[PDB]
Amino acid sequence: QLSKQYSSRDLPSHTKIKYRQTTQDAPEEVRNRD
Amino acid sequence: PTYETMFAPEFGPENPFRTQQMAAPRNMLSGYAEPAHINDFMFEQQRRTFATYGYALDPSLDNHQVSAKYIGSVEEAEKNQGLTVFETGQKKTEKRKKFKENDASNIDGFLGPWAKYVDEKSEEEQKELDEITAKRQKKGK
Amino acid sequence: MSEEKLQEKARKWQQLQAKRYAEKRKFGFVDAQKEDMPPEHVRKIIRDHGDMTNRKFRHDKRVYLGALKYMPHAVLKLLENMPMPWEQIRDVPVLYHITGAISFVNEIPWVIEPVYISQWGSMWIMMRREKRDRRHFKRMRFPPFDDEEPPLDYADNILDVEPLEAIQLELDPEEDAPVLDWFYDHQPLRDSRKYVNGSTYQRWQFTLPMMSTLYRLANQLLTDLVDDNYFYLFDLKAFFTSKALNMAIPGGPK
Amino acid sequence: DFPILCQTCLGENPYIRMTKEKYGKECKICARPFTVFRWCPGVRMRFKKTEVCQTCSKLKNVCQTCLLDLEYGLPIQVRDAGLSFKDDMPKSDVNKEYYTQNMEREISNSDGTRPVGMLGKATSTSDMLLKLARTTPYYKRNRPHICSFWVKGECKRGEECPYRHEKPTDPDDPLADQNIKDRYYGINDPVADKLLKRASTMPRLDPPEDKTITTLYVGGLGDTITETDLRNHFYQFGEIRTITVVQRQQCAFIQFATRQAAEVAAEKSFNKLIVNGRRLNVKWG
Amino acid sequence: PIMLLSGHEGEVYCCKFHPNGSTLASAGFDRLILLWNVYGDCDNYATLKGHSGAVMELHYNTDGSMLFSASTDKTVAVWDSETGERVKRLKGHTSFVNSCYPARRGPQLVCTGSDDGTVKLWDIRKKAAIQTFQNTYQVLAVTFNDTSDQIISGGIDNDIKVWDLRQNKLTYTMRGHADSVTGLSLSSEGSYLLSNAMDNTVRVWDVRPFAPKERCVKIFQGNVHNFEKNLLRCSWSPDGSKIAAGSADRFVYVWDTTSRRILYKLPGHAGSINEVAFHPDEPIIISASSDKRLYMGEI
Amino acid sequence: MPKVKRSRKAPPDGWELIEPTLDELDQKMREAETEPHEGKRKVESLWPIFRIHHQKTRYIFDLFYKRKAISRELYEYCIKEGYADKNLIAKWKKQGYENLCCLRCIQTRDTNFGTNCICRVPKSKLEVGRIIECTHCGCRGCS
Amino acid sequence: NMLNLLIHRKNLNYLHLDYNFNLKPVKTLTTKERKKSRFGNAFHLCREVLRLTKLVVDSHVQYRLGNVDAFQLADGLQYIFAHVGQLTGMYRYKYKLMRQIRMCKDLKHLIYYRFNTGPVGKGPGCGFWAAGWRVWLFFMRGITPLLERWLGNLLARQFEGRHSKGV
Amino acid sequence: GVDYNAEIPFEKKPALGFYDTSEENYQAL
Amino acid sequence: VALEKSVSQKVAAAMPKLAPAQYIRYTPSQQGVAFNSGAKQRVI
Ligand SMILES: O=P(O)(O)O[C@H]1[C@H](OP(=O)(O)O)[C@@H](OP(=O)(O)O)[C@H](OP(=O)(O)O)[C@@H](OP(=O)(O)O)[C@H]1OP(=O)(O)O
Ligand SMILES: [Zn+2]
Ligand SMILES: [Zn+2]
Ligand SMILES: [Zn+2]
Ligand SMILES: [Zn+2]
Ligand SMILES: [Zn+2]
Ligand SMILES: [Zn+2]
Repeated sequence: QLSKQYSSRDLPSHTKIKYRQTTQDAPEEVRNRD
Repeated sequence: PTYETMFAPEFGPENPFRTQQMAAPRNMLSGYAEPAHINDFMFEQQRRTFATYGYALDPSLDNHQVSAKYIGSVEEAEKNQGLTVFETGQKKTEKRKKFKENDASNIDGFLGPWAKYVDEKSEEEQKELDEITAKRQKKGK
Repeated sequence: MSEEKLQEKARKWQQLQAKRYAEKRKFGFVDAQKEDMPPEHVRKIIRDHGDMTNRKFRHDKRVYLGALKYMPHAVLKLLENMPMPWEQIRDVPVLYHITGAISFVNEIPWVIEPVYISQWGSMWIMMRREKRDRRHFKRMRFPPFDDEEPPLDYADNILDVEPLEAIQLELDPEEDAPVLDWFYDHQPLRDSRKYVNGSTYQRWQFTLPMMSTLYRLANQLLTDLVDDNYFYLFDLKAFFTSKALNMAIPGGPK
Repeated sequence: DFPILCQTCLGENPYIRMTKEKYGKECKICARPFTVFRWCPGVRMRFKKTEVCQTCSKLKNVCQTCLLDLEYGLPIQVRDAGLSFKDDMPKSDVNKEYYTQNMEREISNSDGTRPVGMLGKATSTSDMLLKLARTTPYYKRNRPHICSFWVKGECKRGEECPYRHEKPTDPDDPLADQNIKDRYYGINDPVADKLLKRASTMPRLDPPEDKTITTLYVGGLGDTITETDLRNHFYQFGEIRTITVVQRQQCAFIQFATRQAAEVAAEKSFNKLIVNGRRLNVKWG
Repeated sequence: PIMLLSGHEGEVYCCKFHPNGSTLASAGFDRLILLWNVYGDCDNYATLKGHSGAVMELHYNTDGSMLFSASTDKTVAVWDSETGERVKRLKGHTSFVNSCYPARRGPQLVCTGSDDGTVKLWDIRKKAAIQTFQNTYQVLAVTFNDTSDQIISGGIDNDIKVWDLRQNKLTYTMRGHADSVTGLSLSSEGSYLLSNAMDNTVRVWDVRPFAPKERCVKIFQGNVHNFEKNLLRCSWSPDGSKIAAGSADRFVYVWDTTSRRILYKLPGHAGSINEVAFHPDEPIIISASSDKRLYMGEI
Repeated sequence: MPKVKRSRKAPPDGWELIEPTLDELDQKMREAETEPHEGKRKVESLWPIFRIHHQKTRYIFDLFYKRKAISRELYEYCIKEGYADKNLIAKWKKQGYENLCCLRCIQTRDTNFGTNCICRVPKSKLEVGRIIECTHCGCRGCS
Repeated sequence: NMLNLLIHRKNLNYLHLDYNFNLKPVKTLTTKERKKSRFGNAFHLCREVLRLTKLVVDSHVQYRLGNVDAFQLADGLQYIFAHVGQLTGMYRYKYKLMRQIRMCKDLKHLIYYRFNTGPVGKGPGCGFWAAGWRVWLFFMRGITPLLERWLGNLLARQFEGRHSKGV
Repeated sequence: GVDYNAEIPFEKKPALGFYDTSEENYQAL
Repeated sequence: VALEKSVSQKVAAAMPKLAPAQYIRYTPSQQGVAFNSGAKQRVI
């Protein structure tokens, strides 16, 4: 029983996930670090 | 998984515990139901065949575990030799005529495929129904 | 088994195979197109339902109401297809829900750029001349009808009546001949495998004579600057700079 | 997906085209939206469509459109008069909503094929209702409704009219009124009451003409049968006293230790037992 | 493992195993012929395109370089198994080509049957029919003996017919089906020919220079045909010890060629089964059905 | 008074002789739009339109293709002025379709199950003499 | 028809919608009636957009009736698009619209200046809408999805119910 | 309104446990 | 994968077409040889 109501807030935004990069500080570096 | 292993009959006694209905294999209360992938065209052939004449070859899987049999009223089936709706009937009978003018030059005149069967334009009953209606009315009172 | 029975069997088999493997029933068949209908059909539906206040109608009242959601969509498609002032009557393609609830105008107004410009250049001229010449140019009154006056059945008044002359212009038979035969038609060269792509009405290709005629028609709406030097610090780059530095160039934007 | 149905609704054709809407209608009982199914049962038929959601069928064990039991084809009031009223279910408003909710979770956790608690009870049967249960499909039930122009005398569709042209039912008959909710809960159901009146007349159980008499006056024996048929039928009951046999009128008298056993053998027997493929009819004295 | 294959959008009518047991070929109502890896992850590579009708029957030549495809568009195509390029179109029959076989051993030959009632012998190098045998009833299934001298044809007359290439006569008639024959196949030895028929009878017939003269060598049962009237095909195991035939009751039936006991009745299919094939080296069965899925049963 | 012809050109040479019947059919069409919706049910409220349309297009189709009494000029003028129907005439040239009602009746999508309405099905197949009226069109047995 | 059905659907029998889409009340309202009868911006926005189109279409209709003239019609159209803020009231409900209004005012200055250059005076008759017409279409391109979402919700509340929860 | 005085608002029939509740019924007032 | 399926259904709201014809084979539970025309099954 799911309503057809909506809201402004809900709509798509930032659908992409910013994965950390290598110089940002990817987990790979972290594991190796002392 | 061999025939010996898969199809070996379940052993020994059957418990009357289950009602004729309870004894049947099931998926959904009222019976057992599952997917099939039947060629659509053949479905149409069988459905019309049955609807029109009353005899259509039955679909079953495990009726005997082998099948030799038609599933219709069958009066037509023996007589009509499984005439398919799509396949031409061996014989033709009893056409009924509907008056037509197709030129379209005429106005009002013209009937197209809008042609009202010439043939088709109880008093005894005409009374019972009325009585019933009256009764109903009274009941509303 | 008898010859008669075999023949019979064969016959039925033939018909069965012919139908089961018929081309139309061919795997990825996609069949037909939504062929368009007589225009009177939609006309009558709406006229029947004109106020869905009839006791009979009932269930449309819920359905009609539901559409409201796409009404603004419909409006936008209506408005963008207005007819232009040189056309008397423009016909448009329409999708109307089989119920009469909503009509959408299913069309995009594509135009051939240099033709379009020319034609409104023509209208510039005409309108200016008309304003000059009429003693008193009476203008319409808004709303053109009373609130209590219901909307007109097109078919009852409009359909019958003439269209009354459009704006047009008197193109010279001689000089403007290339352009002249189709200049004021709706989508000028839609049926010509020489000039346009086709009924999708993309990609026009003309002769140089056509181009020169159109150019000359368009002159009132056109810039006379052939170089790019006029716009030195009046271009976009300057405006960007100006914005960023919080400056204005004397007659440019703040 | 796929409804729950009577064999009588579904149709007399084995080939059937059946359409489906996701949330078509509210169920007229628990009042929720539910998948709805239409189909054409037959040539002159009416396009039936499911009337109640699948859950409240599993709850009272019934067809979706008919609301007649799966096995017996009997209105619910009947088969409850036949076993167990104490199933119940709240009629009242927000309870109904609540109890339906919970029972919907309980059902969700079942093997799926079983009408919840009732089935624990549902096995033990045959008291009467088997004998009043209907045997064959009843197609008169799917006929199209009575044309209501014609029943005022006017109908102007002529022969085309898909409705049915004939005399309706006199609103006098109490069997007319027939609410849905009512038929569901087993309240004052006229049909069910009629079937109850029919149940009573079954010549059967009162017996007891005389005290202690275990004498069984058995009519319709036949000269194929032996006694050993009798004994190997009747040793289930107890300690026989004796059996008298007469083959000239083909009547067999029997005698048991207690009258209780004789009543039993009546009950179990009456208009039910047949052996040697030949009906074995019983009477007192 | 079982392994389930999927991809065909329409009914699968036939499937075969490459002679070397490295790949499968399958086709049906879609009109695509799919190739599959038998091992690895059972991947699908090339799709053969170019049939306008449905593919009724596939075969490999004995070398596994050429794949033959009878289609309902009256054309029998010859395919290159390596590249997937089409080689030749045998345009000839006036109606649907119901089935085709390629002669093993001898110089390249192909036999076909169709709804026009004829059986044609093709030399793939001529682009024209070599011989024509007008029957009179539509022809459904056709196979060569190992000597490439005889043509064996199964139709709707309940009578398997044997044709002599040199005499061009009806040499043999086999009686023993009560109804239409939908699928024929020779033993790897040349010794025995396997038949399916509407009458729900699977019959083995022995073809030899010296014949008993009533060659109803064995009869098997289990296999059901129904209102779908699908063509049904049967296959011999690589060693001639097992017999498989598809049915319309969703079960793959495998019998013991001697004792005639049902070794396997296999489920998993939702609809009717159209062809069953044996892997040429190992006890693996490919079952093709109208439910558009294949199984790789291992015995 | 007329259709208020769009083209502004003069009609082709053959016009004068096919004028009247088009005039009269269109008059019939106007009558059909007007007549109102009493016990007419609803799906029966639209029928006369389809019927008349079929009539008009059948007329011009006959004149051009059968009697051969019209030049392609005038024929296509009657098409592009909306007297006759392009698509429908394009059906009636087909093998099977020669008596068709509508382009609805052969639209597949418009049925629940994607099949052409019984409107089409030849009489021999129904085999009952049972009486039929297409709820779209108002046909009884096109074919 | 849509808007009347909405009004009736809620049993607001004391409101009256006329044909140029002015929503009026029949009588002086009671407190309770006033509460119930308010429409939100969704309904009013829709109403005002419809009003704009009715102005446009009516203008064409009078041209077809032979009451007007081509040149007069053109001038009317230009008037309409330049004067939306004083014919409609759209802004009331969305104030952002002022952005279109200003554009139309500017373009009317611009065009009118060039057009009325020589002999031609300050008189009423300049047709040359194309510009103003563009502007409303851009507006509509964006506002459409908004109204779909807002009217969608309005309908959904009307039919599904205000989701009652303090959510 | 009748969710109270007609029909037991919401009913939980007690769960049944290793003993016989069949027989039990209770007296009127 | 399971979550993604679920999410797409939820997301169906945000983004307002089905064309499958699917056959099923049914065994009843009433049977009796006079209940259908006389088939242990039906197809729908
Ligand atoms: O000369 P017109 O054709 O009649 O144009 C007038 C006029 O333009 P000019 O005065 O520049 O000639 C108005 O200018 P002002 O009276 O306001 O100085 C202008 O007003 P805006 O400055 O607001 O444009 C007015 O429009 P309106 O009457 O709405 O103010 C507009 O005529 P229209 O009304 O025909 O635009
Ligand atoms: Zn319910
Ligand atoms: Zn039912
Ligand atoms: Zn009637
Ligand atoms: Zn029609
Ligand atoms: Zn039709
Ligand atoms: Zn028709």
